[PDB]
Amino acid sequence: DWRCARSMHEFSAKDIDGHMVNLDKYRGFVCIVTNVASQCGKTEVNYTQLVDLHARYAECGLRILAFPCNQFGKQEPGSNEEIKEFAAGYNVKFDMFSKICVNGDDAHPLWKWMKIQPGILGNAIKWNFTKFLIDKNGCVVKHYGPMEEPLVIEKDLPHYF
Ligand SMILES: *CC(=O)NCc1cccs1
Repeated sequence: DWRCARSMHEFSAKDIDGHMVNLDKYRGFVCIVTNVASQCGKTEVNYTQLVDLHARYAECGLRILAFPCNQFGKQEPGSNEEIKEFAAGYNVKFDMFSKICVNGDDAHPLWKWMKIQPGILGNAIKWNFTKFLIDKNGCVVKHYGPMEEPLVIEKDLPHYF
């Protein structure tokens, strides 16, 4: 199963409108995969800067996959519809997915896989707005914790475009 995967492209997820998406559609694209929340203290900085990154690098093949998750201080308590409306107010044009879990046996297998990409202890997602940078082949090449503002990622992007 997911432990054996070598690429994000092997997985699928429900977009925020409810339709299944084969993530192999991102082959050739450089992706930021992040878990988002609407009522976190860092909601405003992350949404705005992810929208800014997307506005400036999407034409180059930057893509952003945002997975809502209510596991961190219960700061994504709303429905998939309320979340999609919330993101529209920040002018989000990147890809929103249906709410998931990122930690636990019920976690989306994509997230189970990303968390073990190069010890067994301590890989749990720690708060809202963890960011994984995925290369064009679907490999995890960097992890930025919830303290890293998305614009920190900008200087690493050239190495993978
Ligand atoms: C936006 C864009 O595509 N710029 C040219 C590229 C340089 C490296 C990969 S794409």
